[PDB]
Amino acid sequence: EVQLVESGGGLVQAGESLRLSCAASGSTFDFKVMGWYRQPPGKQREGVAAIRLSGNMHYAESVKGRFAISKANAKNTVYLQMNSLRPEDTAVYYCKVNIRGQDYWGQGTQVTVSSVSS
Amino acid sequence: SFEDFWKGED
Repeated sequence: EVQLVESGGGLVQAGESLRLSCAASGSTFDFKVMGWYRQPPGKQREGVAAIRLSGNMHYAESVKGRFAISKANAKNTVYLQMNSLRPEDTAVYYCKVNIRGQDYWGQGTQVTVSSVSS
Repeated sequence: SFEDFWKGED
């Protein structure tokens, strides 16, 4: 009965930056791996970035270099830095965690990037 | 794949 709480999303201008937050909840047990997937409208869901408890991290090719995942100081909490956002980054972003051998998924938070900029 | 990283042991 682990609960994911995703925050930081919303409706943003092209070229701006955004940080998502995800806190896995209801466990005293550190995760093994935690990260983000995303679903562009009408497209399949795809992994974005993941980080293991050791700090070892993995990025999908479509975002590698543009996004950065990290461990917050808080128990079972990770951040996704999304820099230089573009309309193709528009998507539902889903947090996922693996704790004690079980995967848990968040409800997802929208990140929408208009083509208009500052 | 992304899923190979996800499932892998640390």
